Amino acid sequence: TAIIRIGTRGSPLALAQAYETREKLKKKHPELVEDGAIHIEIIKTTGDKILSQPLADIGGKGLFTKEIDEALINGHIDIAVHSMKDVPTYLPEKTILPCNLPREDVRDAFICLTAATLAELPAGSVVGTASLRRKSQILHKYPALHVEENFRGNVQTRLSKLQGGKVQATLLALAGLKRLSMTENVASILSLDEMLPAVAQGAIGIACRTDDDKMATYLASLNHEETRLAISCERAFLETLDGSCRTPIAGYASKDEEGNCIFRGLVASPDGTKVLETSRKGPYVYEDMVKMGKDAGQELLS
Ligand SMILES: *Cc1[nH]c(/C=C2\NC(=O)C(CCC(=O)O)=C2CC(=O)O)c(CCC(=O)O)c1CC(=O)O
Repeated sequence: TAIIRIGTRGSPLALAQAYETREKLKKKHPELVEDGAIHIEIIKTTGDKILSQPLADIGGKGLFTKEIDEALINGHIDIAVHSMKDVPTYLPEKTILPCNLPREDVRDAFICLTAATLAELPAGSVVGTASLRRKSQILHKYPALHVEENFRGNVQTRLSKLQGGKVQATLLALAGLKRLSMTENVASILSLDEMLPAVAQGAIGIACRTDDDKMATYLASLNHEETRLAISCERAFLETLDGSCRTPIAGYASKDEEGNCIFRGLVASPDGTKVLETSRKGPYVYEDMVKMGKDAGQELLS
């Protein structure tokens, strides 16, 4: 019998995230060091199945989370580890998400065998990405490139497609390559001025049941409030815009050297021809940050 059953997707990256969580828990609570104390429960989700078409062409909520949320709500697992960018803006009834691990680098990596940067790609070169956020920002700056949207799969599947010449280049979160120790695949890193990240990129979230005080106490030892606050700001922005992984929206909150919250958000047309950016600054305090993301979102709306 385990003290903690951790639910996760079964890709190498999702297991990397679950093992980071295990390592951090063991350091604060040494009873979890024993093999037996922690059980990792690999759960298949619908997003693991529907891989043959672009993400913006797949309906429904919670493609990468629903089966894990159901395992948590019903007591099959005790905590659930997610990539925060894949968590719906509405949390499942009966669960809370009180913990984010320290955020990784939020920037996108450019992955290419022949060119160092987007600008070095020949006209007509094909960039694979199923993200409208990434497609819109690429085509805004590089209208002569072609984006292949039917570009899907786990990190290593996308790297395999690139090696097999299915596209000329792709983009991946630098966070995931770091967590997989596969950063030698990076050709260059895109700056925040070239590519604003998906809401909550680089953050791992951990959920538990609302009524589970034991788990909430373990998670309180892992939570990094500076990260959780930034993600709550970006998610307020996303929620206002009714955004998801299928919408061309980006947003990034962080704490500056004076201790304020600096937020930058954008919405773009999928063809890249129009982009609206907003930026806000304010205290690094939950209610102010959530209101800031909401206000920013309302101003991208009106
Ligand atoms: C929010 C968002 N999510 C995706 C795609 C994925 N989410 C995942 O959990 C995974 C699996 C990663 C793994 O190795 O475990 C994927 C990849 C998949 O095709 O299923 C995306 C699209 C990213 C893209 O195609 O560039 C987004 C949108 C975004 O803007 O990040």
